[PDB]
Amino acid sequence: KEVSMDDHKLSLDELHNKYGTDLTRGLTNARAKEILARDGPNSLTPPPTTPEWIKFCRQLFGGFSILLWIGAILCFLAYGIQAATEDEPANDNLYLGVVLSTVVIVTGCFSYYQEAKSSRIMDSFKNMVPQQALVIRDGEKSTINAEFVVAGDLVEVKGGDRIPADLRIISAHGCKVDNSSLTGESEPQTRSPEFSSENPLETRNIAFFSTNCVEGTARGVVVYTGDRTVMGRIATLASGLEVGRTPIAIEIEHFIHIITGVAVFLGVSFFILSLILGYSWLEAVIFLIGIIVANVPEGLLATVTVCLTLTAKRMARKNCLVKNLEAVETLGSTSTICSDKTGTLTQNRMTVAHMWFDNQIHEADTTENQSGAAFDKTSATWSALSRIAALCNRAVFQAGQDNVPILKRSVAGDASESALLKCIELCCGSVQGMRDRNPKIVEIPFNSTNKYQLSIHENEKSSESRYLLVMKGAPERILDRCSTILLNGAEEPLKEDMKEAFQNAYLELGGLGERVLGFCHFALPEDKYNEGYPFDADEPNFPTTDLCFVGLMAMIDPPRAAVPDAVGKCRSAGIKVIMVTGDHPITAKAIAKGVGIISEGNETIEDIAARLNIPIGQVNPRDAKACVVHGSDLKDLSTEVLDDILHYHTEIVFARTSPQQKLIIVEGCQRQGAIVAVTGDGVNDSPALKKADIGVAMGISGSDVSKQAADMILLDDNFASIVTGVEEGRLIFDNLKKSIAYTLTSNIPEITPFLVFIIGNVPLPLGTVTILCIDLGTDMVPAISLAYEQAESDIMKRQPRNPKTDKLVNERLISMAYGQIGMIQALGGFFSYFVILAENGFLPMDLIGKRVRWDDRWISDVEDSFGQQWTYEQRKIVEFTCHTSFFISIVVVQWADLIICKTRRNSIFQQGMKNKILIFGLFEETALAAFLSYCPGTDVALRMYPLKPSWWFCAFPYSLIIFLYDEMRRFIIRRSPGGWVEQETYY
Amino acid sequence: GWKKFLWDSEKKEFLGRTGSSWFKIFLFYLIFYGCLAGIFIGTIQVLLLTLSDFEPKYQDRVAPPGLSHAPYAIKTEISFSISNPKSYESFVKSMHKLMDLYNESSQAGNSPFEDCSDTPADYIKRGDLDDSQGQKKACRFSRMWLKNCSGLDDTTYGYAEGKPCVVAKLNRIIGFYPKPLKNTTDLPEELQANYNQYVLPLRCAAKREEDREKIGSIEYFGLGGYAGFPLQYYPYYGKRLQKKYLQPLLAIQFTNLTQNMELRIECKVYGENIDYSEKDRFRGRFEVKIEVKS
Amino acid sequence: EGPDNDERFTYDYYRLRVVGLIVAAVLCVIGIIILLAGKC
Ligand SMILES: *[C@@H]1O[C@H](CO[C@@H]2O[C@@H](C)[C@@H](O)[C@@H](O)[C@@H]2O)[C@@H](O[C@@H]2O[C@H](CO)[C@@H](O[C@@H]3O[C@H](CO[C@H]4O[C@H](CO)[C@@H](O)[C@H](O)[C@@H]4O)[C@@H](O)[C@H](O[C@H]4O[C@H](CO)[C@@H](O)[C@H](O)[C@@H]4O)[C@@H]3O)[C@H](O)[C@H]2NC(C)=O)[C@H](O)[C@H]1NC(C)=O
Ligand SMILES: *[C@@H]1O[C@H](CO[C@@H]2O[C@@H](C)[C@@H](O)[C@@H](O)[C@@H]2O)[C@@H](O[C@@H]2O[C@H](CO)[C@@H](O[C@@H]3O[C@H](CO)[C@@H](O)[C@H](O[C@H]4O[C@H](CO)[C@@H](O)[C@H](O)[C@@H]4O)[C@@H]3O)[C@H](O)[C@H]2NC(C)=O)[C@H](O)[C@H]1NC(C)=O
Ligand SMILES: CCCCCCCC/C=C\CCCCCCCC(=O)OC[C@H](COP(=O)(O)OCC[N+](C)(C)C)OC(=O)CCCCCCC/C=C\CCCCCCCC
Ligand SMILES: CCCCCCCC/C=C\CCCCCCCC(=O)OC[C@H](COP(=O)(O)OCC[N+](C)(C)C)OC(=O)CCCCCCC/C=C\CCCCCCCC
Ligand SMILES: CCCCCCCC/C=C\CCCCCCCC(=O)OC[C@H](COP(=O)(O)OCC[N+](C)(C)C)OC(=O)CCCCCCC/C=C\CCCCCCCC
Ligand SMILES: CCCCCCCC/C=C\CCCCCCCC(=O)OC[C@H](COP(=O)(O)OCC[N+](C)(C)C)OC(=O)CCCCCCC/C=C\CCCCCCCC
Ligand SMILES: CCCCCCCC/C=C\CCCCCCCC(=O)OC[C@H](COP(=O)(O)OCC[N+](C)(C)C)OC(=O)CCCCCCC/C=C\CCCCCCCC
Ligand SMILES: CCCCCCCC/C=C\CCCCCCCC(=O)OC[C@H](COP(=O)(O)OCC[N+](C)(C)C)OC(=O)CCCCCCC/C=C\CCCCCCCC
Ligand SMILES: CCCCCCCC/C=C\CCCCCCCC(=O)OC[C@H](COP(=O)(O)OCC[N+](C)(C)C)OC(=O)CCCCCCC/C=C\CCCCCCCC
Ligand SMILES: *[C@@H]1O[C@H](CO)[C@@H](O[C@@H]2O[C@H](CO)[C@@H](O)[C@H](O)[C@H]2NC(C)=O)[C@H](O)[C@H]1NC(C)=O
Ligand SMILES: CC(C)CCC[C@@H](C)[C@H]1CC[C@H]2[C@@H]3CC=C4C[C@@H](O)CC[C@]4(C)[C@H]3CC[C@]12C
Ligand SMILES: CC(C)CCC[C@@H](C)[C@H]1CC[C@H]2[C@@H]3CC=C4C[C@@H](O)CC[C@]4(C)[C@H]3CC[C@]12C
Ligand SMILES: CC(C)CCC[C@@H](C)[C@H]1CC[C@H]2[C@@H]3CC=C4C[C@@H](O)CC[C@]4(C)[C@H]3CC[C@]12C
Ligand SMILES: [Mg+2]
Ligand SMILES: [Mg+2]
Repeated sequence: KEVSMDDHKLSLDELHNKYGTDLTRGLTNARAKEILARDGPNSLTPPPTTPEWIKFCRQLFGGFSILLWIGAILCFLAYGIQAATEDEPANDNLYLGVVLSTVVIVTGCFSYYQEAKSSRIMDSFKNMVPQQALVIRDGEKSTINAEFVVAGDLVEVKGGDRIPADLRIISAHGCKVDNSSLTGESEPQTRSPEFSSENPLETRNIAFFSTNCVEGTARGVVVYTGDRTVMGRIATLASGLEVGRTPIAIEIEHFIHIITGVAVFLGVSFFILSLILGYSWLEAVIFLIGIIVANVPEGLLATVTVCLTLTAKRMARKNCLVKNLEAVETLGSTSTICSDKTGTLTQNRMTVAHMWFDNQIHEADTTENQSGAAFDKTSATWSALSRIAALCNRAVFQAGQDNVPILKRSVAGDASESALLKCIELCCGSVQGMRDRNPKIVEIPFNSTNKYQLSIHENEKSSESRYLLVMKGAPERILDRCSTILLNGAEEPLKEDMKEAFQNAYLELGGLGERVLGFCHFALPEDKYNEGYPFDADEPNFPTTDLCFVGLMAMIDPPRAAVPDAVGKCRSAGIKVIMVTGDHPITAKAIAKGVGIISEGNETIEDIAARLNIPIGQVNPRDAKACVVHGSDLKDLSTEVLDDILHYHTEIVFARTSPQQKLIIVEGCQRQGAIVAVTGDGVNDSPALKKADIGVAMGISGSDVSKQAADMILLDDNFASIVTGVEEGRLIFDNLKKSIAYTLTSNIPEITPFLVFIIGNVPLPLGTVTILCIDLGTDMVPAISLAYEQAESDIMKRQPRNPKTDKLVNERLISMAYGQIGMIQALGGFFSYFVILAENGFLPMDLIGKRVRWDDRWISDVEDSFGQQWTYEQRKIVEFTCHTSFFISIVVVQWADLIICKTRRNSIFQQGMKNKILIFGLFEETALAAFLSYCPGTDVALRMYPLKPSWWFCAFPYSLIIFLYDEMRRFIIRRSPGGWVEQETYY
Repeated sequence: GWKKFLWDSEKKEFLGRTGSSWFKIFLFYLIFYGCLAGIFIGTIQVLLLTLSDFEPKYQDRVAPPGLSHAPYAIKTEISFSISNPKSYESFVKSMHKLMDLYNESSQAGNSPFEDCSDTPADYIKRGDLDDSQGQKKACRFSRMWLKNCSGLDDTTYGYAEGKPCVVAKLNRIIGFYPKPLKNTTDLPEELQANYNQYVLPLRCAAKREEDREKIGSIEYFGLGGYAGFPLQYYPYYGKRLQKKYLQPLLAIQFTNLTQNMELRIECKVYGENIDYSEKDRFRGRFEVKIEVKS
Repeated sequence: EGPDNDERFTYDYYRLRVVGLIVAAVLCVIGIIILLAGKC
């Protein structure tokens, strides 16, 4: 309200003088470039951005890195205390602190890398398909990028277009704009060039930025561009989006919490145990750090952000642009698809196939030849038919088309009108001359209320009444509109027999799956209408009825190539497809039968009545699996009736349904408990698009209002792309589960040594430095490798998941990770431990109870099984050679676990080793383990000692055993559907 | 939930499943954890086979040998009051525990303790490390050899009047032959006098140059009166082939010890296959903190 | 087994470290090759 000063008071001359733009022509391109350079692009200054250093820093002091920081600090302080006391102390605490801090550094840089990757990929979706504007320059109308709009440019907007910048309305015809974002009221306000009010918020001749034109058309001049606009000031500072998370991310978070609580309880308890058992204050925190790190899966949040970002790039590659990240998750759950007939299933390239005049069915349209037509071009009725086809037609050909044939050229207008033009030019002659001879006095375009087209033409010839009215439309309606028919030049009144034959022709052509259009004309009497007589368009003066029906014209429109396979995949997938179209039930029923919506064998109530020769009312409604609901019937139906059709029928097709009724259909589909996706191109579709679970907007033809209203955008406007996208959506869940299943398996081998240490009273088999190396040091990359995975043959062959019953982390997951696979990686590490001690002189029987004496720095006399006497460091060295062995036995078993995890239904032989990131992980971990074991200095710094060669092999039988076991369990699942194995083991 | 997920009576479910499910899961886990246990036991049995009963396969982690001592001092400090008797009890109980194994009653008969040279001698090889000639025979080591620290005369061993003893001992290693330094011009100062080739010398000193003066007369007791270990008690054949085997011992009396002051005394053995470590402060040498506060 | 049985207490850790490093290097190379194979 405060910042308001406008040009609305200026007249056309004043506006022209100030802006300096040709009102009719618009500014020239050269001036446009100069203005663009001076003023700058038509865009809003972007917000600043977090610095690179602050984020990185958030990583250093985020996640659970805080615990490691406290541990490192404690180690440093402990070393400092040791400095005061006796001289020449052990730099053990000093190097321990140096190890923890490094872990935090590596984790911070890695997580930072992954987060940046995802943010940059999200930004790429901003300049793929931009937001445009229709401007007028040098007299020509052109489409240009929105940023290219300059002040003073003549912009034109129509119904459904977004307002590129604040404009001054020069001319308009029934333009209605919605200022809901500006004022708040959703009521559309009219816009006219007349100066209605002094204030900007009320003036009829000012269009504001960010608004959209609901209906009509208008032309204006850019008064403000970029940030200068009224809405721009509020949108820049006031409308900033906040950060948002998903439900996949929150299920994972909840789970992170439960595991964290159990882990912290176990830690603190072990801490008190160590103190009761005589350990050092520093070693107590050390044990706590090891237990917490070994139990809390810190990588899950990163693995989910990465999985969603990578999958999104795969979609954008396959024609599925998701406006939001939530849609990527919702697509996998799609249960029902409400798709349209024209634009999505078909191509919208009509061609004139057949005609019906002279009470006969005539073939036409020679295949790009001079053969003409199957019938006599001389026919008298044919002359009137082509006359109305050319005169009533709105479309015209563009320039530069004279070089090629008519089947190949371009046109401007509707698909049907274009088909009619191509037909008349091939068989009749030239439309330019025909339209010229019969001047069109007034014309009425296709209107929903009228449901017909209309054109008044003057006839230059003699013997005519000087008036020729021509109109086309729905054949059923035009036949009701005519009293006579032209046959071979002789006109005859329309009797019931002629109508019966006409209906037969309509049924014959419509059954074919062709769109039939009715055509008619009338020569109004000269006595009633003189030459001078003006016909009023606003108030119809001329007679609408008692016309002369010439004949019918039908066109063909093949479906897309990929569409049949797509419906087949949906049927195999368990997804329901509904066709909502404006056409006639015969054509709908047909197209649907051909594409696959109505498979063979299924019949509707009318079909069964027809076979049985019984009235449709008598037939049982439950007897038919599929049905074609009429729009009028849909309006008359109640909520229960709608639920009846949606529950009881497998294949539903809504014909003659207005796009507005889509909301009722979507609501009915949701009442059932299904996730629905609806396709929409126009403005009336927006409510349904918002109400539906997944709104799919047409990319090519969809308007800015629809695009804004939807979550997903179909770039090709094809239906198969939707199916391919849902295929990609299910892979996200499969890979996520395979990742959770992997990371969790190492918990049993990392924690069991501590438990055995306390209960068994044996020496510690696995240390904390090694635990950090396992979780934080090497598995970081293998955990991510599970997301790059491909899909399995069965991804489209299973049912849709329901959020109420299915969850990512279920009981069966814990059955496979903890119970079966884990316990095995624990035995493989324990085996390697027993072997190191046995070879060096400590046997297994002798080990139960040596801890009390073992951990006692003061007993330099420890006796082994063979009776030798060991010191403290000598004995400790063998213990450390066990921590390193354990470590390696873990990487070795990890091989079998990571390999088996790849697929859950099929074998790895069927799937294969085609994942490159995964293989890179097996080689890299093995390499890191060998490096940390063999490099010099590791003994003192990391406490890892060299491993002799006969030892590397101790974990091999447990790795082969894990692999063979999982292969057989996969086999039994594939062979016995719904068995005990699948109930218990399938996660 | 709370109540219903515990026990419902329509589906006859307990905790979530019915009777036949809990039974199939329990049976599966029992059989599974049985195959797992049997495999681990087999892979461990082959490991027991692999190794030998008379000799550890790897002997690189224990060489050279350490040097332990009795008493059992925590932090390597021996601090006690000459008045309060309940101050050196933890020490005497240990010293006694160690010497209680050299009792003459234990060493009796021809086996498996044979009488050896009362004066240091050379090595003695009782064959190879086999079971062919049964249990080998070990040399006898008498208590009395240690003169003022034997617990036979003054049970306390010295701690009673400000004169403590420290029984040093060399860590037992299988097949380890001690090799003393030769008489060549390069040898420490100390070692020159009394170069009995057959004796491994042990000599204590002060860690710092200052403490020298505050440390009095280090009086070593041992076999033959020398400050070392006789080579005749080697090598060691291991528990299995030499049960009832006694390792030599060396007593050290720290007479004339300054009162009320912490003294750092470092003892060190010398020899060819003897090497010290800056990390392990018990490899070849040992440190003791003594403070007779009275 | 005689006085000069010093071998019974020696292990060539040097050669072991050398070989373990050669192997680690080889594995690392193989890894990188596979990772970049397709991106060239
Ligand atoms: C190895 O030798 C140890 C010593 O052997 C003695 O000396 C050798 C040279 C031979 O002459 C041998 O025959 C001697 O016995 C041997 O340890 C000794 O075991 C006896 C039997 O238990 C102990 O006698 C008991 O003494 C206590 C009081 O002891 C005080 O002194 C010791 C230090 O010497 C302190 O540690 C104590 O705390 C006390 O301050 C008496 O109260 C006890 O009474 C019992 O006997 C009387 C009859 O005499 C009865 O009326 C009572 O009811 C009791 O039943 C005993 O007299 C002797 O103290 C102990 N010596 C030492 C130094 O501890 C050791 O057992 C041998 N080990 C092996 C494996 O052969
Ligand atoms: C281990 O080594 C020592 C030292 O050996 C000597 O030094 C070595 C590094 C090497 O060069 C050897 O060749 C060299 O001998 C042995 O002990 C030494 O023994 C000699 C001989 O008894 C002593 O020499 C004596 O020195 C006396 C004064 O210090 C002198 O009065 C003595 O007179 C004797 O000899 C003369 C002839 O020269 C004779 O006329 C006299 O009547 C009398 O017999 C004699 O010269 C050394 O002092 C000794 N060294 C030390 C440090 O005490 C030692 O015996 C040897 N041990 C074994 C087991 O082999
Ligand atoms: C992916 C994440 C998973 C795992 C992450 C683990 C994070 C850990 C991070 C840092 C740990 C640093 C450890 C520092 C290394 C040793 C430094 C040191 O404190 O050494 C001290 C020793 C001195 O010992 P001393 O005198 O007591 O010995 C006496 C020997 N006596 C007596 C027997 C003769 O120094 C020496 O021995 C000299 C030997 C020097 C060693 C050179 C090795 C270089 C070390 C690291 C570089 C490797 C990076 C990898 C690059 C890959 C490229 C593709
Ligand atoms: C004197 C006192 C003596 C006491 C003695 C007690 C001895 C106890 C013996 C064994 C304990 C067994 C523990 C296993 C618990 C399994 C819980 C589970 O299965 O819950 C799954 C749930 C929901 O799953 P769902 O959707 O399929 O439900 C389907 C429900 N329907 C189908 C019925 C409708 O999921 C969730 O709650 C969310 C995920 C929760 C994840 C929990 C994982 C545990 C994490 C750390 C603990 C690790 C310690 C390992 C060391 C153990 C010591 C050896
Ligand atoms: C908390 C979750 C833990 C998960 C896994 C933990 C792994 C723990 C495994 C072992 C730790 C226990 C310590 C073993 C030491 C016991 C020693 C022993 O047992 O000495 C008995 C025999 C030795 O005979 P000898 O030849 O010396 O006698 C010669 C007789 N003459 C010559 C006179 C004829 O040793 C034998 O026979 C073989 C005994 C070797 C080890 C057997 C241990 C028990 C058997 C399987 C354990 C795995 C259960 C898996 C359960 C999965 C679900 C948890
Ligand atoms: C002494 C006893 C030791 C026991 C230890 C146990 C260790 C673990 C045990 C087993 C794990 C290894 C199993 C390897 C599996 C090979 C399977 C295979 O070969 O399936 C042939 C495939 C199929 O082909 P297709 O065209 O019909 O597929 C059509 C796919 N559709 C239909 C989607 C188009 O062919 C392909 O995948 C294309 C060619 C891929 C070749 C992969 C070779 C690399 C394999 C492993 C890498 C090594 C990692 C370890 C690193 C440590 C080294 C130091
Ligand atoms: C004595 C100890 C050492 C023994 C070593 C043996 C090495 C064997 C070497 C290669 C194995 C043979 C290659 C297998 C190729 C199979 C090709 C194929 O057509 O497979 C398809 C089948 C799955 O068909 P489906 O489920 O669709 O049928 C559905 C039927 N309906 C429709 C009725 C449900 O696949 C399956 O049977 C896969 C099931 C195979 C499970 C056995 C795993 C073998 C163990 C290790 C392999 C070696 C790899 C590691 C090497 C380490 C070297 C040191
Ligand atoms: C060091 C590590 C070593 C690890 C070695 C592990 C070896 C142990 C492997 C398997 C042993 C477990 C066998 C358990 C058998 C009793 C289970 C049972 O009671 O099951 C009952 C069901 C029959 O009921 P239903 O479904 O008809 O009733 C329908 C029920 N209503 C009404 C709810 C729909 O049974 C069925 O379905 C049949 C399913 C039977 C399960 C087959 C699983 C085989 C898996 C692995 C064997 C391969 C070992 C290869 C090792 C090579 C080593 C070198
Ligand atoms: C993109 C991929 C690029 C890959 C290109 C690779 C190019 C090839 C480069 C190296 C290949 C192998 C080099 C072999 C030399 C290793 C040095 C070595 O054998 O040293 C051993 C001795 C340690 O002494 P000791 O055993 O007597 O101790 C006593 C042991 N006790 C305590 C058990 C008794 O060294 C010492 O004394 C002095 C040590 C001096 C410093 C050695 C440096 C070692 C650290 C890093 C170099 C290795 C990098 C490998 C890169 C792998 C990528 C992950
Ligand atoms: C034991 O140490 C004492 C000193 O604590 C020595 O005796 C001292 O000798 C000096 C002369 O050098 C006299 O001035 C002191 O009065 C003496 N003090 C005592 C308490 O006697 C003694 O010589 C040393 N004895 C041995 C064998 O080392
Ligand atoms: C160290 C030893 C004694 C511990 C043995 C623990 C065993 C008995 C524990 C470890 C994991 C546990 C299983 C974990 C998950 C499930 C799934 C649930 O729906 C039924 C119980 C069941 C199948 C548990 C049964 C008991 C189980 C197998
Ligand atoms: C495939 C699976 C089920 C086979 C498991 C076989 C189990 C039962 C076998 C494998 C190795 C066997 C052990 C091998 C050696 C010995 C030593 C002997 O003095 C007593 C029996 C004992 C301890 C055996 C008991 C049974 C045992 C553990
Ligand atoms: C794909 C699968 C089957 C490959 C398995 C490769 C295994 C066998 C490789 C990976 C790393 C290798 C080890 C790497 C380093 C050393 C140290 C050297 O001084 C002796 C060989 C030894 C111990 C290698 C033995 C073989 C080994 C364990
Ligand atoms: Mg929405
Ligand atoms: Mg882990």
